[PDB]
Amino acid sequence: ISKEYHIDEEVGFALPNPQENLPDFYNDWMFIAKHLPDLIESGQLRERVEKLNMLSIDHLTDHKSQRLARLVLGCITMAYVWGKGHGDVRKVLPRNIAVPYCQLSKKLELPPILVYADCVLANWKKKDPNKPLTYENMDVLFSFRDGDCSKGFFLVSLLVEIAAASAIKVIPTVFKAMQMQERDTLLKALLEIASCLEKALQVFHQIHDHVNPKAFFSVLRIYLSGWKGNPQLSDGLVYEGFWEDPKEFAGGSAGQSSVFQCFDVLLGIQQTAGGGHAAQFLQDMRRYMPPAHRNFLCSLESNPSVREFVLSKGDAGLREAYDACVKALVSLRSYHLQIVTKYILIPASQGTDLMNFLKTVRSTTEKSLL
Ligand SMILES: C[C@@H](C(=O)Nc1ccc(Cl)cc1)[C@H]1[C@@H]2C[C@@H](n3cnc4cc(F)c(F)cc43)C[C@@H]21
Repeated sequence: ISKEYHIDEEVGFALPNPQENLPDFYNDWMFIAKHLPDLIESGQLRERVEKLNMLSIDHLTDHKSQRLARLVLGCITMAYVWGKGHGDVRKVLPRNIAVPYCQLSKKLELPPILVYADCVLANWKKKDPNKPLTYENMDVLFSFRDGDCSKGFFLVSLLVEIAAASAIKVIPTVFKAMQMQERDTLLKALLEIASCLEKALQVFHQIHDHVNPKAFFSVLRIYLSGWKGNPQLSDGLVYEGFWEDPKEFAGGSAGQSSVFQCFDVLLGIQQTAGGGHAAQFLQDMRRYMPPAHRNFLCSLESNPSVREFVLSKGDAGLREAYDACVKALVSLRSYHLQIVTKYILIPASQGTDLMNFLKTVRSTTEKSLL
C-alpha cells in the first residue's frame, strides 16, 4: 500500500472526489471560469480579468480547495492570454490575477500555468454518487469554448488514469516480492500489472466516440498550448507584480501524466537516459506534476531495478511475465501514436514535434523486450 504520495487506490493519480466550489469569498474567480465559453466569445473575458481585485490565497485551507483554485485560475490564464485563439495574444498577465495564481502555484509546488494535473486530475465529478465511474455518469467541471470536445478529451484521459489505478496498487506488492525472494508472488503480480494495462488500452478506445479531429486541433489544442519556445510569446509571459522578466513555461501534454512515466520507470525502461529530446522532456515534465507524484516516481527509481531482477534469475517464466507488461506499453504507445495522426497530422494538413517525440518513447519500449 502506497504512503503519503496522494495516490488513490480507486482513481490513482487523479484527485479523489474533487471540490466543485470555493468559499463564497471567491465568487469573482468562480464566476469568470464557470461561464468561459461566453466571455471569450463576447470579448469581455479579458476585460473582466482586468477589472478584478487582488484577492488573498490564505482562505484556501484544505488541499482540494487549492487545486480547484489552481484549476479556475489556470483556465482564465489560458483564456486571457489566447483570447478567442486566433492571434491576439496578451503577453502580459494582470496583477490582480497574476500574483494570486503565482502564490498558489508556489504553494502546491506547481508552475503558474495550466497543467495535466489541473484539467484532468482535479476536473471532474460524478453525476450520481451511487452509480459507478463511467463516461455516461461523469462530467467535467470547466471548459473553454462551445463544442471543443473538452469534456471528451479530459474525461477519456481521466478514464484511463482510473484503469491504471488497479495497476499502481500492485507496485508495493512487486517491490516486497523482490525483497522477500518470493517468485510466484512476483510472477502473478507482474501478470496482474500487465493485465490491468491491457484493460487500460480498451479505455483508450473511447476517445473516438467523444472527440472530433478538427474540433480538437483548432479549438482545444490552441488553449492548451503554452509559452515555452512558442513563437507567439518569444520570451514567455510576464506575471505583472511577481516577476520583472518574462518567464517561459511549457504548456500541457501527455508527458505530465504520471502514469506515463510510472511504468516506464518500474519496468526498468531507461526512458530518461541519454541526452535525447524525449529523455529530457520526460525529466522536465516531472516539475509539472504534483509534489507527491514527483517523489513517488522518485521512490521507484530509488527502489531496486525490477528488470535486472528478472534478467538475473535466468527464469524464462519471469522473463515472459515481465515482457507482457512491456508489450502492454507498446500496445498503448502504438495506439497513442495512431490517435495523434487522425487528430493532429491530418487536421494540420487541412504538428510533428509531438510525433517524433512519441515515436522515440515507443521505440525505447520495444528495445526493452527480452
Ligand atoms: C487522451 C490522450 C491525451 O493526450 N490526453 C491529454 C493531453 C493533454 C492534456 Cl493537458 C490533458 C490530457 C492520452 C491519455 C492516456 C495516456 N497515457 C497514460 N499512460 C500511458 C502509457 C503509455 F504507454 C501510452 F502510450 C500512453 C499513456 C496520456 C494521454
